[PDB]
Amino acid sequence: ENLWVTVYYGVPVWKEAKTTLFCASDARAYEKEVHNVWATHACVPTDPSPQELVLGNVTENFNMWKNDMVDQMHEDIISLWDQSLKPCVKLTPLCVTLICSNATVKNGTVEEMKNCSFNTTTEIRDKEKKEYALFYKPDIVPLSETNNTSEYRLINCNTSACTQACPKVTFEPIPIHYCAPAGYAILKCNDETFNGTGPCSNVSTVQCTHGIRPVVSTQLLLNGSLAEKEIVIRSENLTNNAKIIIVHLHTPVEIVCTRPNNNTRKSVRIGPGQTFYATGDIIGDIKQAHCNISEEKWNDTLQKVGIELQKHFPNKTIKYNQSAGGDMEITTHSFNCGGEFFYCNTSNLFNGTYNGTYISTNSSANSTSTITLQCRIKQIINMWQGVGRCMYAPPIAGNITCRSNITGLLLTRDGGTNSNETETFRPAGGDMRDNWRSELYKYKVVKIEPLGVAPTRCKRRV
Amino acid sequence: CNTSACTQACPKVTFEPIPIHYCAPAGYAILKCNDETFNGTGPCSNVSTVQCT
Amino acid sequence: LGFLGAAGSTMGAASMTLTVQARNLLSGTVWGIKQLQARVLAVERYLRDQQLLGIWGCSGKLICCTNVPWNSSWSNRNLSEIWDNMTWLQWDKEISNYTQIIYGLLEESQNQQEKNEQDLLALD
Amino acid sequence: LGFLGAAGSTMGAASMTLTVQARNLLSGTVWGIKQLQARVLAVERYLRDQQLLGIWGCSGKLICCTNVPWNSSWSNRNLSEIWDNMTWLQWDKEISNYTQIIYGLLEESQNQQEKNEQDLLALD
Amino acid sequence: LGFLGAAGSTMGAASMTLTVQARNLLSGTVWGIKQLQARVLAVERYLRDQQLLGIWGCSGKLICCTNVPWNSSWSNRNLSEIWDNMTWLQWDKEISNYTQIIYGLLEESQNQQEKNEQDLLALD
Ligand SMILES: *[C@@H]1O[C@H](CO)[C@@H](O[C@@H]2O[C@H](CO)[C@@H](O[C@@H]3O[C@H](CO)[C@@H](O)[C@H](O[C@H]4O[C@H](CO)[C@@H](O)[C@H](O)[C@@H]4O)[C@@H]3O)[C@H](O)[C@H]2NC(C)=O)[C@H](O)[C@H]1NC(C)=O
Ligand SMILES: *[C@@H]1O[C@H](CO)[C@@H](O[C@@H]2O[C@H](CO)[C@@H](O[C@@H]3O[C@H](CO)[C@@H](O)[C@H](O)[C@@H]3O)[C@H](O)[C@H]2NC(C)=O)[C@H](O)[C@H]1NC(C)=O
Repeated sequence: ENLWVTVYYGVPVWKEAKTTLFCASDARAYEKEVHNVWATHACVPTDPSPQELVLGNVTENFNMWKNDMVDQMHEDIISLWDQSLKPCVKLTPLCVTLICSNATVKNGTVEEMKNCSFNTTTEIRDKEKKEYALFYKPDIVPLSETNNTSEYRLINCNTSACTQACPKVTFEPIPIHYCAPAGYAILKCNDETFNGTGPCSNVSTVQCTHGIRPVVSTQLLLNGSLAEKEIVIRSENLTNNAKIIIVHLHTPVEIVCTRPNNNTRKSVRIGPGQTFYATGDIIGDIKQAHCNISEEKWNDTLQKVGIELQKHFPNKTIKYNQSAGGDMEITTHSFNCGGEFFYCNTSNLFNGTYNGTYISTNSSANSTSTITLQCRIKQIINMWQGVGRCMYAPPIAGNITCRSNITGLLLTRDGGTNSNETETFRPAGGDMRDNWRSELYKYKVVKIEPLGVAPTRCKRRV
Repeated sequence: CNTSACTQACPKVTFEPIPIHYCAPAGYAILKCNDETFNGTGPCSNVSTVQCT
Repeated sequence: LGFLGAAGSTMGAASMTLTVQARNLLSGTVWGIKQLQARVLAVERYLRDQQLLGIWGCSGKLICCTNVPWNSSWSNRNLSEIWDNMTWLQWDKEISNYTQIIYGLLEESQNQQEKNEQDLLALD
Repeated sequence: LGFLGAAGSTMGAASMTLTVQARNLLSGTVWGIKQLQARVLAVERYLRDQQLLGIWGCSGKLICCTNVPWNSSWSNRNLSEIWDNMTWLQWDKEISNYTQIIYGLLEESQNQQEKNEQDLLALD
Repeated sequence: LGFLGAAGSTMGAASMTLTVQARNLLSGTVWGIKQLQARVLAVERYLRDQQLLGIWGCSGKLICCTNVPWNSSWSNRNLSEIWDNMTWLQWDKEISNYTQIIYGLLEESQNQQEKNEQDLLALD
């Protein structure tokens, strides 16, 4: 009959809530220098401990498109890039005119670059000297309103002064571990069939999320994690066709890209105590950069995406098309190949249709054959807003290769047609949250509310 | 101008060696080897504690 | 059971191992002011519970009977249905509405009870 | 009465509602380092009183009788004149001079009383 | 004896004046973020001991018997040899290896003892 209220503390109770999260990184990165890189220079060393602990039974709900953790990651990456560009020279004298030789070819089919000449400051403020430096064509703009062929200028000096990235600090995607502070926790949707919303069946708790790679790409997702089961389609909505649709592959597709040209760095002094780096000469013959992808593997992968994508477009075809054109920074598969910012035309990849039946890898003329893409290269890189924008990527000598794995797609859909099944998909992208959201679909943060109340047969002794 | 751009020191700020006292924070302490024959290593014989060097 | 393994299990099971959760309010070393902000936030949040549980006379750690009776309208349940099958994690959701009056009672009752420790000691 | 409504009223009136003032050591969210400085200062200042009141054995919250007798030279007053008409706010001003000896006595008395809880427990 | 004057003297002598060391976790005002870091570190480090000693039921300040016995293999000594001649400063070095099991025992013993305060109060 008589029951008195008793207060419990240390209760297992929580709410999903907002908070800032630590960095964390593995110990091996800490052998390196200062400012090289943030994973060491701006982030706490952490063994991924305490280990994962599965919860025996939990009633839980999730939503990955409204998650604030990805917005926090966006803020961190942008504000950290702004910090990383601070200690380097901001160019500025290179707004001088460039007088560039008017080369003409019989459609050589290999981009020649433009060899330019201009004035630079010697070791005294007052005396000047002529210099030269080869520049990639897309970064060089003609100056005259008339039809002049002689004079040119850099693409910047109309928006802002670009800052050279110091070659001492690299761009490799060192993994980042996100750790919640004390009083909070991260609940991990351990379910294998989770599709981005609703309730999860199986949940675990982990102090520190494992292995997020800050790798940026527009259309294909490189070096990401792999799903445990079918090639799940994910989207915030499918009534709103403008909502970007993210595809997460089960097995990888190898991609290898390279720049055969043997460029050579040049050192151009710009005022006191700083240098401007550019391409001085090209050793050997001139050739074309690219990306190679296994052929039958991509065919099988794009049919496998079809058999899963078929269900939400039930009676209709899964037919693919190129991107819808536009800005080359949008349409092209843009990524960094270890120092050089490639921009690939993907039109060879997305061209075909599917009719609902799975097909084998045979017959094969020769399994070593590969589909090839053609890619350009820049040095003046405009990628993010509010970060001081344009950054001049320095040259890198020798030749390069960046063999990697394709593990996802970012796609977009056109409108309906004629009550007809040929509504087609297009690659697209550019909102970076979509890149990091593909890796954070598992996690969600909570705040522990460890104080609670309940009755029991116990008066106070007083 | 071969190395970097030098910076003039403002004459309003001086260079005199004003003494500095180093104080340990709360929870910490400094033990002072009060021995007169200590030679830079090994055990000390006489020790004191001081909040601020 | 660690940090949250007791969650979902019955309130009887979760009544033990409270010390494991109380011990888990430390973390981190700092880059930047964000992580320092996290540290100060955590310390203030912990002290808020510490000095609020203390006002109810519950300095005896973390299970503490009080003199306030349970108004059955809050739950309308027998002690078996509250405790034997339900879990804390959903019980907090169910009780979430009524907290203000409960906390006020738990404050005022000990506020008026403490003087009697003087009164029943001043006779000597 | 809230934060300071009990001020000016008699010490008898202000003896109650102490919990309203103890609960009022939280505030703020931060722009810049000034507000964070304020937060850390507040936390340290609170813990100063908390860990100092505890050393006198007064873990029973916030009214706590002690064995030390009152030296009448400090006030030279009867319990009616101290309590029935005066207010705490001026009483602190009146008593402001003598505090060091009082605090030393409260420290040492509990420092020597604590061992006797071992001594009258070791007989078994 | 102040901050560390009792160091080196016997453990019996150092058993007194614990209040002098407990009162010495306060210092500093700040230039730059380094000193602010020092303040926050000190506060967290103090609260770690405060909230860990409390879980063992030792809310009675800073000397606190408990129910767990001495496993003689840890020291293999009589109470005279532990106490009458040895000093705390070397005793910590000697005992430094065995701390984890001791802390686990001190946690679990109070974790299981606390419910009996309900059980021997629910009869009424
Ligand atoms: C890219 O274009 C730049 C200029 O736009 C060009 O740089 C110039 O190259 C020439 C040739 O190497 C340099 O001039 C040489 O200087 C040496 C110094 O020892 C002289 O011996 C050379 O004299 C011979 O060659 C001349 C023709 O170049 C003859 O006229 C002369 O009679 C001699 O036979 C020659 O003068 C010049 O200094 C640079 N200019 C700058 C600014 O650096 C570069 O070669 C082009 N690169 C490519 C890959 O197209
Ligand atoms: C610069 O160009 C040279 C030649 O054009 C590149 O050499 C090639 O590098 C690749 C790297 O993967 C070599 O791959 C081989 O892989 C097999 C496994 O399939 C492995 O067993 C071999 O030991 C080898 O690593 C390839 O053999 C090699 N040569 C050729 C003709 O392709 C070089 O990689 C380029 N440098 C950079 C920095 O990109």
